[PDB]
Amino acid sequence: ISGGDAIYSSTGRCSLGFNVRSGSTYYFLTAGHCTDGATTWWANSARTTVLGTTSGSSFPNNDYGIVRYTNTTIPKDGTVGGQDITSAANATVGMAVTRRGSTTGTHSGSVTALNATVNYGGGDVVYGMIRTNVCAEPGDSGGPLYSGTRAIGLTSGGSGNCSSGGTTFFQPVTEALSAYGVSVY
Amino acid sequence: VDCSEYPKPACTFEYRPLCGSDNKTYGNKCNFCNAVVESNGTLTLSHFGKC
Repeated sequence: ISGGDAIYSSTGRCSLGFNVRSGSTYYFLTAGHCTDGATTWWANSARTTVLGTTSGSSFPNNDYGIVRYTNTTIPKDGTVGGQDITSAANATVGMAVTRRGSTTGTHSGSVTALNATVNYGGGDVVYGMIRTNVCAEPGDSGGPLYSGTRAIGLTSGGSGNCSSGGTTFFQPVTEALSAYGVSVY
Repeated sequence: VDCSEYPKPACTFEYRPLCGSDNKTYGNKCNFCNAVVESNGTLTLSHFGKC
C-alpha cells in the first residue's frame, strides 16, 4: 500500500498520506480529521485486511494523525503510487506540486499561499495551512501532496471540484514528522 | 442532517456518502449541505449512503 491509496475506518474512507517509520516501527500519516475518533484502520471496504491502529491525532488546529501498522505482511512502500519519495521539504509560493487521493487519483497545480487559516465551522479551525489551486474531492482527505521525490503536505480540505477547478489546503508534512519523531523513507 | 450552518467556505474531504434528491451521491455532509445552499433550498436528502 502506498501514498494516495484508500484507507477505511469505522466511519468512512480517507487516503493514506505517506508511509513513515521510527527505528523499526512503521506507521502511516493521514489527516487528523480522519484519525479523530477512529481506532482501527483497514485496507478494503470489506474490512477484511487490517492495517493498524491510530497512535496519534491532531485536529482541529492542526490536521494530521498517525496510524501504527499492525499488519505484518502488507507491503509498506515508501512511495506515492509508483513515485518514490526521498525527503520532506517546506512548501514555497509558486512551487509545482502534485496530489494523489483515493477518489480522484493524481492532479497537479501549484502552491498559491502559505500559513492560511481555514475555518471548517463548529469551532473546527485549522491554522498554518498550505493553499493551492489543486482540486480534491471527498475521499481524498489525508492523501499526499508532493513535488518530485519531495513530501510536502497532507490533504485537508477545500472547495470546488476537479471538473470545474478548486482550491485545496494541505497540512505541512514537516510538522507531523517532527511531532511524531518519524521520517519518510 | 441539518444544513443550517451552511454555507461553509471549505469542507474536509473524508468520504461518508449521502444520496441527494437529484440522484447524485454527495461525498460528505459538508459537500451535500453546500449544494443544498447553492440550489437555494431545493435539493433534499433522499437517503444515507450512495445513490
